Amino acid sequence: AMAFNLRNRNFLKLLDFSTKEIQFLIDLSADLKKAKYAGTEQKKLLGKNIALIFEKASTRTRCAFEVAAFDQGAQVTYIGPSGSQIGDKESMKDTARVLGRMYDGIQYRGFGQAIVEELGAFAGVPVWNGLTDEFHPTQILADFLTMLEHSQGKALADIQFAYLGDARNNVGNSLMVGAAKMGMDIRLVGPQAYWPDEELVAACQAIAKQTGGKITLTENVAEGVQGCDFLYTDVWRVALMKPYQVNMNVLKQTGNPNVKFMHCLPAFHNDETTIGKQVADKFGMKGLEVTEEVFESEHSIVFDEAENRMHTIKAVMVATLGS
Amino acid sequence: MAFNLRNRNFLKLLDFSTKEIQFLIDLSADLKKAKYAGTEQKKLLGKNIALIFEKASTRTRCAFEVAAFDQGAQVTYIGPSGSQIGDKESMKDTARVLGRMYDGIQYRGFGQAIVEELGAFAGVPVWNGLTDEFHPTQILADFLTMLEHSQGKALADIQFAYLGDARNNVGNSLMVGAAKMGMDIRLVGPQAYWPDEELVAACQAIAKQTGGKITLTENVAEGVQGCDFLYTDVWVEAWDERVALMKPYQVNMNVLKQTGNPNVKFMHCLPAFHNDETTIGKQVADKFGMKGLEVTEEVFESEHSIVFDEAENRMHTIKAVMVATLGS
Amino acid sequence: AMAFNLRNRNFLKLLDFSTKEIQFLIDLSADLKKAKYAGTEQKKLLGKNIALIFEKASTRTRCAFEVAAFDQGAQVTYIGPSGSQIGDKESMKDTARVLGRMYDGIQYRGFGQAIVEELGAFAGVPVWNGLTDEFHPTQILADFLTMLEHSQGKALADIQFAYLGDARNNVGNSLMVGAAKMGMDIRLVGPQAYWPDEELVAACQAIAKQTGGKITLTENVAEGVQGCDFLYTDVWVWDERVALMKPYQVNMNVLKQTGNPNVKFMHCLPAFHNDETTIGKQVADKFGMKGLEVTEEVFESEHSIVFDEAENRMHTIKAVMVATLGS
Ligand SMILES: [Cl-]
Ligand SMILES: [Cl-]
Ligand SMILES: [Cl-]
Ligand SMILES: [Cl-]
Ligand SMILES: [Cl-]
Repeated sequence: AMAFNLRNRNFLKLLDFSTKEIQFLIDLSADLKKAKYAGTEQKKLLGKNIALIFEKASTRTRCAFEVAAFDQGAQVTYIGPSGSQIGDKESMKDTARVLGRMYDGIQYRGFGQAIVEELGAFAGVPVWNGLTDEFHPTQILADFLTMLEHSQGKALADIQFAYLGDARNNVGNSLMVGAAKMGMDIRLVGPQAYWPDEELVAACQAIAKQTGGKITLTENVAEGVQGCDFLYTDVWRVALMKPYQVNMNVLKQTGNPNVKFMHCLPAFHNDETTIGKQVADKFGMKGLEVTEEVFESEHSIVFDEAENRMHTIKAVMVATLGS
Repeated sequence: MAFNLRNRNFLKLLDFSTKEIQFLIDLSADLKKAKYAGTEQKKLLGKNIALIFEKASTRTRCAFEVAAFDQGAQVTYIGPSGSQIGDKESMKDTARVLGRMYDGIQYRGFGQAIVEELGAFAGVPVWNGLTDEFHPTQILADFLTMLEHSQGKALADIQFAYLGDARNNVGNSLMVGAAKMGMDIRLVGPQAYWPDEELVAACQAIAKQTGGKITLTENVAEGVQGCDFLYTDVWVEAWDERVALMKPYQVNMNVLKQTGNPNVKFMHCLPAFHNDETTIGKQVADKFGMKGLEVTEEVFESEHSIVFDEAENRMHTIKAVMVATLGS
Repeated sequence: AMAFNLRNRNFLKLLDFSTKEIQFLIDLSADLKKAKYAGTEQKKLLGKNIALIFEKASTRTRCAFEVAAFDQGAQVTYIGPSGSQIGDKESMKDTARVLGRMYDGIQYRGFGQAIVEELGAFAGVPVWNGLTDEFHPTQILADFLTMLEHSQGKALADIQFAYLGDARNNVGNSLMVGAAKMGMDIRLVGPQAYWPDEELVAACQAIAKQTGGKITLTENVAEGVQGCDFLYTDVWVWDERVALMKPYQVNMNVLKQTGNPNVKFMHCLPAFHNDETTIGKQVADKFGMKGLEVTEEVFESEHSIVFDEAENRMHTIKAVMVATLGS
């Protein structure tokens, strides 16, 4: 069973999982989502206590862990940012061992991947990465569940998508790893200086060879987006990035009437954010990486994607800790 | 009535009919009794609630948490963050995301327009734990408290005075509530600190229909004469002018005597500056030779004071809001 | 199997309890630990709501309270450090009376013992001290359970232990009070300026005289540790303090000076035992040392019981809550 192989695993990065393991998590996320909506959800974390360590705040990721935990019968302790990071006055080795004695599972959101890998080695319970500098694996699981729901029977391995703008960061990295694992066709469309780290690219190309996937890095929007089922962006220099804004024209360049728009959030798409009025003045634009028109269109699936953060985090905890 | 309230927001008392408000108060009394008898039935089992506090209030937060726990719900407390909603992300976007994950949302914060936006976009019940303009949960607690302490009198038969600075959420809400419930309210304070003139006019129109009365006066003796309840709240180097302006409106034993009512009771939303057991309270009182500000220790700790029953009733009335709107 | 109970009592400091009452909290902690591990735990705080007030942050104490409560069926509101300290905008008497109307029990961690005593006088519900300037009673219950688990049939009154370094603080104070109450032999081993408050020492000597306990204060390590079942230390911090405290480092040589093959090492945590912390490494490096109050070799040895001791924070807080609020 992929189920037996996932028990007691940490969830630190998608590089640590096989194609089939990732597909299992996504399929479990879909089952849990269906069960919650039907009122038939079976609690598999009943009596479990979970610690949520946020060295950097993220309300979106925190809420997704909390609600998943509550729904599954667990209780949570939220430990927010504090000015004294782990490793300042107490080693991560020591912190991990103490937390592991008290809690049944631990989430960690913070800085370097090295820190969460250390937590994962010493806690003695499942550790789950809610974001590090290098990777954002729970986001990409949500993104993949969302693509499946909006791609009308197409499997991941059949899907083409482009990520626009600054790809040299956790969400870029993870999207590229995920695409390679699952056999997808991913284009990273942005200035060459902001493509992902070349060593990660090479590792992903090798994975993609095994899966039938494709990774294209390009400065050319028209060629990057052509034929895409999804277009994805994130916040991101302005003069440099402006050509990569997702507007209706980019949508039209895909040549695909069913193209959908994704964004991990939060997004600068208008004047209503405080930055929005500033920059609509400061560079004469209404919205940055995406326009209000695209964000609020029927092409936009950003809020289904946000909701799926909870279902996919729930699957991670249920697969690894669930009883 | 119960069916009318299902899935509604609780944003301000202006959004509710007389009978709905009476229903929420009666429910609060039932839930209080059930809790004390150990017969409380959980109606929020399995529900998840988000508590957004853009400005911290431990009192309101604890009332919401305890009410939720007692009813079988779970809570996520999201406290002040240095970035107010609308900085990195619009309230429209924040609402739509929270609304996908939670079953109910409390908001405590700044302008009424913000909570109204949250209430428009969330798609689940949104409850106002305080905004600049209104504090509706406090006033439900207050009205329950009055009914418990008025010996069979109905709200429509009650007379009360609010002393001091009325130009704020609690004053606004007390005036709306009184009008909706047909009560006789006196706002007693400097004219500059009466409630907004447009709201007053709106409340006069409501009061005309309900049999209520709204009197605004600078005259303490005339304002408090015949009252069943006297209500105040805090007024405040920067505060000297406000203390001198408000000092005539201090609730002391003499004001109680001016009611002519042996049974008069004293209410305060808290926290209160009634002695020198706070840093700010002692400082400012000392600066004027006072002991206690808006109310005296003698009144606050007397048998006439019901402030702690009133504070407790915060929880029972928040519980009723959540049960009526989200309960099943 | 007791004649008394602690129902509706506060837990403010060990001085407030008799020898038998302390023993009962320790025995209950053990039973609760056993039940959790066996999956037979019965929830005695079902339906109870607890407020956790931290004026000063302690993730370790907070997590212990939260897990204990969850395991027992209770729910919790964590009120962290916030810029409004109690007594700023509102008196403690007023805060206490409001919290006591809403919650079934209240933990307080903060500043002076006087504050928590006032809370405990006015709340009308049980109040538990998670740490004040003067006392750390929950830590010492965990320490005593840990000692009993690792001492091979010996009762507290038969145990001898030494606390090394800076004893003039809550943990030193509580260890001394507890040792006195339970009839133990405690040695406080450190520079004389950092022995516990002289009035408390006198009070503890009077208690010890009634229980068969012994309290020894000494600057001499070899004499202080000789025969000890346990060696305990805590962080002592900085140049003047380090030179002063350095002779009291727990290293393998101090373990050897006990003459006891079964000696165990305890530390309330966190500990500066190596260079895997920013603060620990900077300070140790400027002074040429790998670890401060204890060495890596001791801390990671089979003599070290610090992670059992950390786990036992939870079991013992659970006992305090069950005993005083449990239904
Ligand atoms: Cl995120
Ligand atoms: Cl990843
Ligand atoms: Cl209102
Ligand atoms: Cl309030
Ligand atoms: Cl103590």
